[PDB]
Amino acid sequence: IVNGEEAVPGSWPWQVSLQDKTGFHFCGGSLINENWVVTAAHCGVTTSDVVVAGEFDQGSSSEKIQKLKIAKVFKNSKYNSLTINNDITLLKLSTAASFSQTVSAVCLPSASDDFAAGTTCVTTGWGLTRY
Amino acid sequence: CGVPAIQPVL
Amino acid sequence: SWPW
Amino acid sequence: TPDRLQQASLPLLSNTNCKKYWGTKIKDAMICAGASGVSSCMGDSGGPLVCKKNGAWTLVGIVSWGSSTCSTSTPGVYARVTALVNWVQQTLAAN
Repeated sequence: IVNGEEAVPGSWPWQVSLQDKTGFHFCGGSLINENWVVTAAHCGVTTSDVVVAGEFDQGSSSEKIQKLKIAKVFKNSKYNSLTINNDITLLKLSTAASFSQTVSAVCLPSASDDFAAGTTCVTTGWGLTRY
Repeated sequence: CGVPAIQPVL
Repeated sequence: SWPW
Repeated sequence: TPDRLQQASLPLLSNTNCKKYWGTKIKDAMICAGASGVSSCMGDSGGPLVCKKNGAWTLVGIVSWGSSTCSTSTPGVYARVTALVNWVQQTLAAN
């Protein structure tokens, strides 16, 4: 995020980091229950990648994080990589997340819910802060 | 869902 | 554009 | 890249207005947000765009794509969760 600010630690408890086996953060995701993470299809997750829950500072060794293995990758069959449309994948975890003060689920909308133009929302992540 | 135990500060 |  | 988790508030756009920036690249399963002085950027992909509804944070978008320079005056594009939630629920029910 360019021109954002640091979050309060633990205040976005559904936010996960997707890391490869070298420990490199490559994408975010959101917990929707103890066993499932929603992310983007174009992130190209495999079952060798790891879901990290409960993290704030990726440079700290002292946080009580959960490193969760992925059982199966469900890429939406309507995903179109040429247009990046329908850009969603579900990850089923091999090991359930343990919910706590710092790890819990985001709500999903109904299909008919309305979010109007001009509404102020929030996005979070560990993406670049400057290009 | 959707209600953090630690409240975000925006 | 670029994937984010 | 940052070590510490970042946040930003930003407004939702209509797809019709987002098309002034991105043209025919904007499809019905996308939602635009931003152009407000902040931007999602590389490494944010897959994470949440959440809006508060009836007191609870609800997943409205999934960070998808946008400007190759993360310009803060151009909207970011997110996967539109309302268009996708029926597939989420079908997948959870079957697995």
